[PDB]
Amino acid sequence: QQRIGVIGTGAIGGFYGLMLAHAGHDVHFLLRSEFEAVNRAGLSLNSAVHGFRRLAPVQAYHSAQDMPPCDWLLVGAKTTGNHELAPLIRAAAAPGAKVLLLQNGLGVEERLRPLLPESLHLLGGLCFICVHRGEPGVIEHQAYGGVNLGYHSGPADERRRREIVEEGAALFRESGLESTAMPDLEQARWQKLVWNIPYNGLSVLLKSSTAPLMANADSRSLIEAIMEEVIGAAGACGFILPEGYADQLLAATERMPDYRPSMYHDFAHGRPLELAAIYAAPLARAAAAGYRMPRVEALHQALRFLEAQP
Amino acid sequence: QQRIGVIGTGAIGGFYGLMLAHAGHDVHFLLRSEFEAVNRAGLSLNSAVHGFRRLAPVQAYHSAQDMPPCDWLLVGAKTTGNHELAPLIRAAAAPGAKVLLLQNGLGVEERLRPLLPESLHLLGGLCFICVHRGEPGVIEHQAYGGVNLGYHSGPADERRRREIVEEGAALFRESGLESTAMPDLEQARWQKLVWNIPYNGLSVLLKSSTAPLMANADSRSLIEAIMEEVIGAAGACGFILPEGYADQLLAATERMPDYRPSMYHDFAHGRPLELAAIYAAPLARAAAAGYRMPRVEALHQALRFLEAQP
Ligand SMILES: NC(=O)C1=CN([C@@H]2O[C@H](COP(=O)(O)OP(=O)(O)OC[C@H]3O[C@@H](n4cnc5c(N)ncnc54)[C@H](OP(=O)(O)O)[C@@H]3O)[C@@H](O)[C@H]2O)C=CC1
Ligand SMILES: NC(=O)C1=CN([C@@H]2O[C@H](COP(=O)(O)OP(=O)(O)OC[C@H]3O[C@@H](n4cnc5c(N)ncnc54)[C@H](OP(=O)(O)O)[C@@H]3O)[C@@H](O)[C@H]2O)C=CC1
Repeated sequence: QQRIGVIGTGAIGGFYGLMLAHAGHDVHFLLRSEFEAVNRAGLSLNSAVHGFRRLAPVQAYHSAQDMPPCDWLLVGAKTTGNHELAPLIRAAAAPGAKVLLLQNGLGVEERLRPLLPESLHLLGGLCFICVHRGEPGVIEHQAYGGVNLGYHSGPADERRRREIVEEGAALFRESGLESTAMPDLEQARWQKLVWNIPYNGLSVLLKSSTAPLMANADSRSLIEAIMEEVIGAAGACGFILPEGYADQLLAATERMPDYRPSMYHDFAHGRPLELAAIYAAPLARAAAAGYRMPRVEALHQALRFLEAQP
Repeated sequence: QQRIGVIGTGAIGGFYGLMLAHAGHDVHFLLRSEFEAVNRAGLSLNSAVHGFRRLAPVQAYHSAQDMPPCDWLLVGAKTTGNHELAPLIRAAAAPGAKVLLLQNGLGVEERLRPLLPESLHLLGGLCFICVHRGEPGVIEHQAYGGVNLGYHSGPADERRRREIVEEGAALFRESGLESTAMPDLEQARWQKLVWNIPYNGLSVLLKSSTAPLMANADSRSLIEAIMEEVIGAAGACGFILPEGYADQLLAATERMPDYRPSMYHDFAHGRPLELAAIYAAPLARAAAAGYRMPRVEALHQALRFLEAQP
């Protein structure tokens, strides 16, 4: 039994902490705005995959300093707050703890590493899941749920790194989730950008969920074009992605239920968009490699304009 | 004294017909939805350039067949209706009349020519003007007003074509407007696309007038990038545009008052956008020349998506 801490208990943190808790793990949740309702009424899950689940009472905390030392810390905050998140991770971390970022974007682990003791293992958890927060304390899970883990940095040698990635994957596997050990976390993060770059921004820019974006031929063509820019940028930075990856990803999105990306909810609620990790970072990597992404560049500009307007 | 007919009496047709009428010309206005208010109360102009002007009574018509034969026909409809407009132009045209399209876009004259008798002179009038309709019968003119004329097709040889272009320019010059005879109408239309392609679409896509688009650094950079695509496409199709044209156009737009492009009003009022002439036509010309315009292509796709959404 690992002791798990969830740092940022939103849609992602709530889902994975609840799943792990349901599987017999000792899970401790750090909450912010919704601490009162969850501490009181608990956490509940509507899921088309796993059915209804409820955790009550919850081991809930409003301050990381109150949390006991945890062996695995699942970071479910958005990447926008990661700098301010580091002191909270450090406080809840047992010695040699594993820090696992359940976060989208590129360069996420690298930008956090200077704020974590080198004695902590820092891993990335790429989650392929359609989930959002409903009413407070209620998690709305529409599809998928798998987590692909990769190792960024920490005191482990290569052999130990693979063992630790497998330990994390086993945690999620024991809970009834799909989990995969990745050999190359950066490659995996580039792969995931092919979906998140078009769908997250375009859902805000065109105020639309996934199904209308796929059903209209102009947005569908635009999504495919953006995917090829991300695929081309990844290759230019030394990360070749599979043949016909765009067609595959587009097909999976057709099969997907009508879904509002996380960025859609952020703009709806006036929360800052994860532009830095999802757009700014791969655009910077692309320019360093001499590869231009005109549609992605323009999307990022449009989203920045939208965030500045009254 | 030329007899002038205005076919489509909106912001552009109202302005130029009124200006010409104020200068002593015999002007006859074809109106549609606003015929009742203008036939009754007349046409009035608030202008920061020319001050207030009013034409009352107006020679107003709801049917082109009622109009007398006109020597010059000023077409102020949007380009979306040009196919349906041709029988109206033919009816109001005196023998050998001059048809002058006060319309944005590319290939406008070419697409109309098959529907006009070869005995009519078909010219393009590129209007550089900030104008929109206010209340019915009221024209809101914020800045500029100049018209650059070019000859597309008709029974005139080169010498005669230049003479006729100069005759048109003189009409507007006599009315107190800036007017220029252009040697190459297609070149002039490509030039004008450099402004209309970014500003018309982006004002709809980002729901913004010109001043916020210029004041935000991300949209300003995006506008400049789009301009270079249009400039590059024009060159690829054999129409070299001047050095530093983008910087000049951007500077003029800074000097410009806060302006909502015509396309902004169209989307606000549920009217179809002039996508075919402003985006589809130059994109097709570019692809024929082997030159891709990724930002313009994506903007057109986004605007088409927006027009299809409920
Ligand atoms: N298929 C995919 O690609 C998916 C990936 N994601 C990604 O996962 C990450 C999180 O997404 P998501 O769960 O949907 O976002 P949410 O807003 O739903 O949850 C984020 C949680 O982190 C909390 N948080 C931030 N800072 C703190 C802090 N100091 N202390 C306590 N709590 C904090 C927030 O609290 P508070 O509510 O008070 O603000 C919030 O509850 C993102 O990077 C997202 O892109 C998300 C969904 C699907
Ligand atoms: N600086 C620039 O680039 C500028 C250029 N333009 C361009 O000029 C052209 C017209 O623009 P604008 O005046 O602003 O648009 P408006 O909508 O204001 O006016 C168009 C007029 O044409 C009328 N119309 C269309 N079909 C008919 C018909 N069968 N019979 C009678 N009337 C008809 C419309 O009548 P109804 O009202 O009933 O629909 C309308 O009054 C466009 O191509 C536009 O892009 C416009 C402004 C600035």
